[PDB]
Amino acid sequence: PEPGQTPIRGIFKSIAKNMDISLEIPTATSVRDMPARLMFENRAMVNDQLKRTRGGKISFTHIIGYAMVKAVMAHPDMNNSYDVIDGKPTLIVPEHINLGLAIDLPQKDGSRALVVAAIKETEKMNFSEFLAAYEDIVARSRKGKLTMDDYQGVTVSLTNPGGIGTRHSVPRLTKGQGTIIGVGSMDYPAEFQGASEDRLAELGVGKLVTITSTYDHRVIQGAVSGEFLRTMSRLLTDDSFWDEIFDAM
Amino acid sequence: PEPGQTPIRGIFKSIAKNMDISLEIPTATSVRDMPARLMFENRAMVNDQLKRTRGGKISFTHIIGYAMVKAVMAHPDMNNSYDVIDGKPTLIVPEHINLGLAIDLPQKDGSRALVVAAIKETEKMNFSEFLAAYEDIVARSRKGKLTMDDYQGVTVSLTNPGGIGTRHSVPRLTKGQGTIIGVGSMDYPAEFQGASEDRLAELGVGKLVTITSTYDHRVIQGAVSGEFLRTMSRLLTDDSFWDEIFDAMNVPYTPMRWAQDVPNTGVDKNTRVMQLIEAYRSRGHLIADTNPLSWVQPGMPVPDHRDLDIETHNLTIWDLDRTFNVGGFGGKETMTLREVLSRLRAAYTLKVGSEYTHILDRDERTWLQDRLEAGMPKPTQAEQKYILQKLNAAEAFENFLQTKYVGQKRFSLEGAEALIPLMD
Ligand SMILES: CC(C)(COP(=O)(O)OP(=O)(O)OC[C@H]1O[C@@H](n2cnc3c(N)ncnc32)[C@H](O)[C@@H]1OP(=O)(O)O)[C@@H](O)C(=O)NCCC(=O)NCCSC(=O)CCC(=O)O
Ligand SMILES: CC(C)(COP(=O)(O)OP(=O)(O)OC[C@H]1O[C@@H](n2cnc3c(N)ncnc32)[C@H](O)[C@@H]1OP(=O)(O)O)[C@@H](O)C(=O)NCCC(=O)NCCSC(=O)CCC(=O)O
Repeated sequence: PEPGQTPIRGIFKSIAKNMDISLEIPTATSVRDMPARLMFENRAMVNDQLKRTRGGKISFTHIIGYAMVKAVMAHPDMNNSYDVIDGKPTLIVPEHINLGLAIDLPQKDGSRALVVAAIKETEKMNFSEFLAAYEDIVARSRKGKLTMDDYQGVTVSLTNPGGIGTRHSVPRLTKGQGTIIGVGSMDYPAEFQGASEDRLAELGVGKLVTITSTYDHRVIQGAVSGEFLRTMSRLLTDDSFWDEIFDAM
Repeated sequence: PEPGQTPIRGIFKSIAKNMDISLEIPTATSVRDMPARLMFENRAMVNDQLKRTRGGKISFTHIIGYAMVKAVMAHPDMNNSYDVIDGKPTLIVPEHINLGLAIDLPQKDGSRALVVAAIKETEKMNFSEFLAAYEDIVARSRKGKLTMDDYQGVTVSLTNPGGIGTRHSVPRLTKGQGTIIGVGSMDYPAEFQGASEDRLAELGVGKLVTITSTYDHRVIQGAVSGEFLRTMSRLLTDDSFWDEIFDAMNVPYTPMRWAQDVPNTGVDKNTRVMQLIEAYRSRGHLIADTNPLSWVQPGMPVPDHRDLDIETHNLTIWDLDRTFNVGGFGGKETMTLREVLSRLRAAYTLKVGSEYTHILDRDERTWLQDRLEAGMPKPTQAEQKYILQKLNAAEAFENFLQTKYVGQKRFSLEGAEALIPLMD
């Protein structure tokens, strides 16, 4: 690359500014690893049904995203944020659960940028509605028909560095939000990446997913964040949770 | 310890100040666990070559350090830093990749301090150059002859808390840098630390290393950091990466190849092992270190010697520690594949290459086989000195004629002086 000093401008300047503002948020992180076997099996069944129907195709982020929404409803404290109004610390309780998706956008110029588009009012959706709303945001982001309203009102964020193969991450929390959830790689642990399928199948080793919760510690306690991740882990292996998805699809 | 309040001064004061400055950097961390089996195997081979050469000894930090440099070249964004020039946010793109090593220095006073010494211009080095530059910095740091220039110009840092046994860490990023890479413990997971080697070998559990990337989020995106770690993971198990290192360190054997364990189905592995033994006894000479020159004649057809690779016999690295019946090979009924390979290589691929399996008489073949596999007996010092005298006489005679009769044909033996001790 060509050395030298180039001023930061455009979307990148706004990103840099927001990261500087985020320094004023005291954050803590909870990390939990969850079995992913049942997620692999049941997603395959759903995709098989969609194939015969000639519909679409769900991803792991759809399932985890929906499970996350359910877990926030079970633990509403995770949706709260902090602010200083009139010079007093205030606990903001949002009216809806607006799920922010971290969407990586490799631009045609060459550089890549990350944006957080909101899926609004997720607390009043089923899986079918959630999937439609999810795909709408993603579809528009690629073609680049996102309005300013799409970027506003985010109450909780979801990021998926696990696609690249990152085991887990400790992301930054943006101002005006309570927590951000990171989804790690859904793969065998590194110590099993050389083992044969026969030996793994014999022993009964399953794939895992690591989920992180980075939250504002001024308004969210560590126990609440822990219980939130526990709920998510339970949902992903719950009969009722998967029955709901199967009925919807 | 003695209670009280003591002002911080010296190097410790500068460290404390720098850590306070680092609070203004919004950092995020990516964590990735990588298989370390191939790193253990191939490092052993390199160190074995250095032992015979009587050279040095490479470490895991050398390999990971070099792989990290390669990964930064593949992802240059990781080398960029942030600064405010004239009151405007600026993206600084450095001209070189200066790798900072976190060196722990237990001082003679009693206290220990950490310093970050720079290896400069790593983007224009091979492994040999990198290793030399690495060792130079480390050597000088211990004796304490580091100049001020060594501490300046760091663009990216590498820290290794894994030596102590820390699984992974979330370190702090210093101002003027884009990212810092942390290397965790290269060991079995805690859940396997009580398991027997037999059960681990049977299942095919490998050691892992956890690498972290802590980066300035203002200039480096999470996707870039993720892809950086992915590249590092690929390099550490890449054939090309290890071929480059082997060539630099002059290792004659083919590196062990990353491959999945194979089931003991069809042809038994005991069969395969004894086929490997016959392969080496028959064709081991094809890869023997018999040529004094590193020379291959262009236009001479290179024979195929795939029969000497364990892959050809449907064996893998995961079979190395498994025991097989070798039917009296090496005067033992049972042996590990590792030991079988060691004995075969020692007998057939070192300085003596033998062709005897073509001999039809079994007593002849056995006589030769027993002596070749027993190996050369260690000569006495008197015998060694006698060999030197003969070598000296051979060379000195040739050199004397060259001096006294420069323009006279003699057909010198120079380059083949070992003929004289051979005939003797
Ligand atoms: C909009 C989304 C979220 C949509 O993604 P989706 O998962 O729905 O689809 P996709 O990525 O196209 O999926 C492609 C394939 O990857 C698989 N896949 C997806 N997530 C996975 C995971 N965690 N583990 C394993 N496999 C995964 C899918 O099943 C699919 O497999 P099949 O082909 O079999 O279907 C996309 O843009 C995305 O993935 N963005 C990544 C977010 C990102 O870049 N974040 C920056 C990190 S910022 C951060 O965390 C800071 C800290 C740090 O990490 O450093
Ligand atoms: C200059 C270096 C880096 C050179 O180290 P090298 O690895 O080249 O050699 P060495 O340490 O002498 O190696 C001794 C033995 O340990 C092994 N070894 C080295 N690193 C290893 C690892 N990650 N896992 C397992 N084994 C390891 C070597 O193979 C070798 O085994 P053999 O004998 O079989 O060859 C040295 O000073 C060092 O190791 N420093 C430690 C770095 C440090 O203190 N960082 C501060 C953490 S600050 C930080 O991270 C903040 C966050 C936090 O951790 O809390």
